[PDB]
Parts: sequence; structure tokens; C-alpha cells
Amino acid sequence: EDKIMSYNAFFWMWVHDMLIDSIKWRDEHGRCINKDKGKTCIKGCNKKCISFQKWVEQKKTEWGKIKDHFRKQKDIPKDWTHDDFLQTLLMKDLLLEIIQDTYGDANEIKRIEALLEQAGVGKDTTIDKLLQHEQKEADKCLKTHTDDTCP
Amino acid sequence: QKTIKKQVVLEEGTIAFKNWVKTGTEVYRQFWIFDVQNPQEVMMNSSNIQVKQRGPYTYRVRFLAKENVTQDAEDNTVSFLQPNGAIFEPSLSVGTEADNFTVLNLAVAAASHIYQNQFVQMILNSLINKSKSSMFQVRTLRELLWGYRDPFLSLVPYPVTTTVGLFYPYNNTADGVYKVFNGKDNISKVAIIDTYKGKRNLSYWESHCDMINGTDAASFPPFVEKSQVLQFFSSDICRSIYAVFESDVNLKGIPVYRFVLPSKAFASPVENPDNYCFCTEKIISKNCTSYGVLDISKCKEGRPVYISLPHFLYASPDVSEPIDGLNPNEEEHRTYLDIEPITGFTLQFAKRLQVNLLVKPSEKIQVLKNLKRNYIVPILWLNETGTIGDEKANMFRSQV
Ligand SMILES: *[C@@H]1O[C@H](CO)[C@@H](O[C@@H]2O[C@H](CO)[C@@H](O[C@H]3O[C@H](CO)[C@@H](O)[C@H](O)[C@@H]3O)[C@H](O)[C@H]2NC(C)=O)[C@H](O)[C@H]1NC(C)=O
Ligand SMILES: CCCCCCCCCCCCCCCC(=O)O
Ligand SMILES: CCCCCCCCCCCCCCCC(=O)O
Ligand SMILES: *[C@@H]1O[C@H](CO)[C@@H](O)[C@H](O)[C@H]1NC(C)=O
Ligand SMILES: *[C@@H]1O[C@H](CO)[C@@H](O)[C@H](O)[C@H]1NC(C)=O
Ligand SMILES: *[C@@H]1O[C@H](CO)[C@@H](O)[C@H](O)[C@H]1NC(C)=O
Ligand SMILES: *[C@@H]1O[C@H](CO)[C@@H](O)[C@H](O)[C@H]1NC(C)=O
Ligand SMILES: *[C@@H]1O[C@H](CO)[C@@H](O)[C@H](O)[C@H]1NC(C)=O
Ligand SMILES: *[C@@H]1O[C@H](CO)[C@@H](O)[C@H](O)[C@H]1NC(C)=O
Ligand SMILES: *[C@@H]1O[C@H](CO)[C@@H](O)[C@H](O)[C@H]1NC(C)=O
Ligand SMILES: *[C@@H]1O[C@H](CO)[C@@H](O)[C@H](O)[C@H]1NC(C)=O
Repeated sequence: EDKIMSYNAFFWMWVHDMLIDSIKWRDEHGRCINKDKGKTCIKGCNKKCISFQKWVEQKKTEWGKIKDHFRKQKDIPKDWTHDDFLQTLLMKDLLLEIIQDTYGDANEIKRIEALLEQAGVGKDTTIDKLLQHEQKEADKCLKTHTDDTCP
Repeated sequence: QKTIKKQVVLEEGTIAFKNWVKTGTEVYRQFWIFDVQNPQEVMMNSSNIQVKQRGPYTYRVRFLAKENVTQDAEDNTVSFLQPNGAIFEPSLSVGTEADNFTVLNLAVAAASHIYQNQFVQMILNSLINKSKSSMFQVRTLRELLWGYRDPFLSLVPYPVTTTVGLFYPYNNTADGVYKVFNGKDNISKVAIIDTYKGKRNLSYWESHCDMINGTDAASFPPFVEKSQVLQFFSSDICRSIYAVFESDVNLKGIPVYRFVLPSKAFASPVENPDNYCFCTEKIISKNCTSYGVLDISKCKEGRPVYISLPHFLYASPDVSEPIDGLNPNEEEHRTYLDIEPITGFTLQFAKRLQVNLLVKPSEKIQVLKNLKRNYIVPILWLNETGTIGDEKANMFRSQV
């Protein structure tokens, strides 16, 4: 019901930090987490595919709780649902505008736009589409990096 | 007195009935637009609004006869719808309906006022910027007055009315249903409104401020005294108000009483304690101490419309504080009705009102982010006036 800060402040901070964390998985463990067609198992990557898989489920659960408080707003426009509201708010072009206006970092926007483009974005919103994509990448990660010491 | 008590009743064949269905007086509505001289200085630096008045832009109004006239023999009431129409008089105007003015961007001020939810303000900001809308805009007279499709509102993904305009809609509309006493059973009740849209109260205001009192001000019950307070309902300001005796006047040989709209009607509960229920909030009104303005947002679908007198006559100095270029004058900007005391008929009047919109700063809407104060922005002011025709004036003193 209340977060560390105002719901509006928390909402955008969480969205921003999850998008950043999604990028940081590649910046830190891209030898494991990538879209490279060549499926060769790298030593020590299995462990990292599991942590990345764990993170996806943690964010999916956190997101569910955030969507639940959004649906409790009593000042939303008349004849419009909380879900159409959420969906409009998280459409790629508006999402990137709000993040940039709040953080003022254009390069961070470039990285996010690239991440969303490669996710097929660029269970209903952008965040949901991305968390679904993340679940498929962590599953692909485990199918390639099946063992910490390949084979 | 005897011939009066019968020719004043609102029923078929009387002098009051013919003049009631369709007036013998030509009514004009002259507009003056407040043309914004420093839109960028206001928007960027939160400076005072430099205005220049442009006008008159004159329209012939109230030329249409009353419609769906239906007498009720039971309660001695007569019902109607008053159709609305405006015909431009290029002959009586300073310019064309095509004249351009820099004016407050109406949709931006209203949407920012109405939608306070910060997630909504974030969608709206994006939409205001994509349509390259700003705090001010350039509109023709025809658009500002009667309506335009707003490019920002046209993008709003939830249901909104995308046409904006100060008097939108006007043509092809009708104000009613008004139910008035015909005065058959008691002449002291002729033309006083029984109901308007089936109610005795507007549901706009709380307590006594919500009451629909008096006539429509086109006539009042006969045998008017100088000690009398004349009550009347004006749907354009969304409340009942009153007029009070000023002076004796001779109109084309007809001795009439000049009734005026007193400054007290506009006073705060500090000067006038009865006006408490016309104070809508405690911030803009500075704890209900500001005066000369009326927040009519409840009857304008939440839009921050503020009615005042032209050039903020009879208004608090804080209301006039952020505007440069106004010159109030009691004689010039007041409202008055010249009433013939025997019949109770209004033979001449001048109804002078100013239309304003409140605009506040915003954290999320960039175009209002630099504002350092709230502004009650004067949009235009009008003089709706009519005088008895020479022929009708000579027919009056002869037939009455
Ligand atoms: C509707 O109300 C208008 C505002 O009161 C009114 O216009 C004003 O009319 C007076 C004349 O009656 C003008 O004042 C004149 O005063 C001196 C003395 O003659 C002259 O030196 C001035 O130049 C001026 O002519 C006001 O200036 C004028 N105000 C504006 C802003 O136009 C209308 O005439 C009224 N409408 C009708 C049709 O009655
Ligand atoms: C004669 C007195 C009545 C005055 C009424 C003036 C009406 C002004 C309204 C301007 C439209 C503003 C934009 C609407 C946007 C929205 O409602 O969301
Ligand atoms: C015979 C023609 C009759 C038409 C008379 C119409 C008179 C209406 C008077 C209403 C005045 C009140 C509204 C103005 C208030 C203001 O100045 O803010
Ligand atoms: C705003 O103020 C600055 C001075 O502080 C001035 O240079 C600038 O011209 C002003 N802006 C406008 C649009 O008048
Ligand atoms: C008024 O009269 C017309 C006559 O054609 C009728 O059809 C209409 O319903 C009436 N108007 C209203 C709004 O009641
Ligand atoms: C309103 O109707 C009159 C008469 O038909 C016409 O002159 C005027 O242009 C119309 N106004 C608008 C805004 O269409
Ligand atoms: C108002 O501006 C528009 C657009 O520039 C123009 O077409 C129109 O002619 C202007 N009005 C007048 C009276 O010139
Ligand atoms: C006539 O009506 C008025 C109110 O409008 C009332 O005060 C008065 O008593 C009535 N007169 C009679 C004779 O009923
Ligand atoms: C109108 O409102 C007042 C409250 O101030 C009340 O006394 C009156 O009875 C109401 N009128 C009707 C007919 O409901
Ligand atoms: C309406 O008339 C009643 C009775 O005189 C009065 O108490 C009330 O204040 C009036 N209301 C308005 C808004 O003028
Ligand atoms: C001013 O507002 C406060 C509450 O915020 C209240 O105590 C005070 O009496 C108000 N003053 C007047 C005269 O309305």
C-alpha cells in the first residue's frame, strides 16, 4: 500500500532499475546471457543462468504486487480501465520519455531501447512482455550452459 | 392597475405573452478579446500577463422565439425551451470572425486542472508536447468563441470532448426546460421560475446559494417598488443573483427604474456573510477572502471557468494583481436593467460579464512547470444589451 517513497516515485524507480538490471546481466555476464546462434557451453555459466532465472521470477512477483496497487487507484479517468491505463503508460515511446525526463540520461535510454528492440517489444504490458522474454532467455541460457564444467 | 393585472398574465392574447414568446427588442452581444502581449514571458518567467482588449465583435442574439410553449392549467405555470442563436454583425464589429488573437490554451489549462493523478499528468504532458501545444495559442475569433478541435485532446486515449470553445455549443441548442408561473392565480408570481430542468435548486452550490430565485430578468411581477430587491436566475453564471434600485430614468417618454447589480453580490463572506456558499475552495480564494470572481467549474464539467465583471470591476486586488492592461470603470463595466415599474417589463439592459480561466503550475506538465503562481486569466468580456424600439416605446405609452 505504501512503498519506501510515494507510489508514483516508487513505480518509476522500480521500472527503471529493473530495465537497468536486465542490461547489467549482459554487461556483467554476457559470455553466458546473449542471443548468439552458436550454442557453445561456457564454463561457470550454468550458475549465472540460474541467478538470472531467479531474478526473472523475483521481478515477475514484484511486478504483480505493483500492478495490484495500480488497479486500486480511485482517481483514474472515467470510462477507461486501470489496465488500458497501465498499458498506455508503459507503451515503448512513452516509457522511454518518462524514464529520460526522470533520470536525464540519454545513453541509458539508448541501451533500454536496444534491449526492448531485441526483446520483440521495440502478461499484458511492456514490462510483462519483457519479463516473458527474460524467462525464455534464461531457459535458453540453461539449455546451452547445462553444466558448470561442459559436458 | 386593473387592465395591467390582466395584460401582464403569461397567456395567449396578452401584451406580456406576445413579447415573452418573441421579444420586440433586438439583442446584441458584443465581445472584447484579451489579446496576450507577452505569452512567452508569462510561460517561461511567470511574469504578469500583458493584455490588450480587441473589440467589439458584435453578434445578434436571442432573436429566436421561445419553443415547446406548454401551459399547465393546474398549477398556472407555462413551460418552454429558449433556443440559442448568434448572427455575426460585420457592420457593428471592429474586425472579421477570422481575426487572430494570442490566448490561453484552454484545453491545456483545463486538463491540467481536472487530472491531478500524476500518472495521468505524465500521459497528458507527452500528448501536449507531441501536438506541440503550449501554455498559449493563436485562435481566430470564430474558434475561440464557438469551438475548435484541440490537437492535444484529439490524442487523449481515454474519452474526452475534443472540441473546445468558450460558448461551445451555442447554435442549435436550447436552454430549458424552464417552468414559470403564468400569474393567472396571483399576479405577484408572473414569470417567476417554478423549476428549471425539473428542479428548484441547481445542485451546483450548497445551502441557499443553490436556489433558483425570481424571473429570467426579461420582466418581473407588476407594480415594482423602489425598496424592492429584484431576484433573477441567469443560467450563464449558473446561480440566482439580484438587482437593486439606483436611479429614476426616462426611456423614450417611458418613466423607468434603473436597477443595478451591486458589488455586494460579488463580495466575500468577509463583507457579505451570505456569500459563503459561493466559495468553492480555500486556496485560490485565500480562505474565502478574495471576491469579485465566481468559480463555476461544477457547471462547466470541471473546467476551471471563473466568471467576473469586465476588467475585474468590484474585485479583490489579488485577483487583478497578475494582469497588466486592465482599466475598470463602474459606469462602463457594471450590469443594469431598466424596468418599467407598472408592467414590470425590462425595456433596456446591459449585462456585462467577463469569462476567465484559472491556470496553476504543474510538476509533470512541462508547459506549466515554470509557473510560480496561479492566474485567473481574463479571456474575454462581453456586453449583452438591448433597448426598446421607438415604435414599441410609443406603442407602450399608448396601449399601456
Ligand atoms: C456595451 O458596453 C460597452 C462598455 O460599457 C459600451 O462601450 C463603451 O461605450 C462608451 C460610450 O457610451 C465609450 O465611452 C466614450 O466616452 C467618451 C465620451 O463620449 C469618449 O471620449 C470615449 O472615446 C468613448 O467614446 C466606451 O469607450 C465604450 N467602451 C468600449 C470598450 O468600447 C457599448 O457601447 C455597449 N453596447 C451598446 C450597443 O450599448
Ligand atoms: C457565459 C458564461 C459561461 C462561460 C463558459 C466558458 C467555457 C470555457 C471552457 C474552455 C474549454 C477548455 C478545455 C476542455 C478540456 C477538458 O475538459 O478536459
Ligand atoms: C426583453 C428582452 C429581455 C432580455 C433580458 C436579459 C437580462 C438578463 C440579465 C442577467 C444579468 C446577470 C448576469 C450578469 C452577471 C455579471 O455581470 O457577472
Ligand atoms: C525571462 O527573464 C530573463 C531575465 O531573467 C530574460 O533574459 C528573458 O528574456 C525573459 N524571457 C522572456 C520570454 O521574456
Ligand atoms: C419540441 O417540439 C418538437 C416539435 O417538432 C418536438 O419534436 C420536440 O421533442 C420538442 N423538443 C424537446 C427538446 O422536448
Ligand atoms: C450560427 O447560426 C447563424 C445563423 O444560421 C450563422 O450566421 C452563424 O454562422 C452560426 N454560427 C456558427 C459558429 O456556425
Ligand atoms: C489568421 O491566421 C491564419 C493563419 O495564419 C490566416 O489564414 C488568417 O488569414 C488570419 N486572419 C486574418 C484576419 O488575417
Ligand atoms: C401571491 O404570491 C406571493 C408570492 O409570490 C405571496 O407572498 C402572496 O401572499 C400571494 N398572494 C395571495 C393573495 O395569495
Ligand atoms: C432548495 O434548497 C434549500 C436549502 O438551502 C431548501 O430549503 C429547499 O427546500 C430546496 N428546494 C427544494 C424544492 O428541494
Ligand atoms: C434565494 O431566495 C431565498 C429566499 O429569499 C434566499 O434565502 C436565498 O439566499 C436566495 N438564493 C440566492 C442564490 O440568491
Ligand atoms: C482560515 O482557515 C482556517 C483553516 O485552514 C480557519 O481556522 C479560519 O477560521 C479561516 N478563516 C476564515 C475567516 O475563513
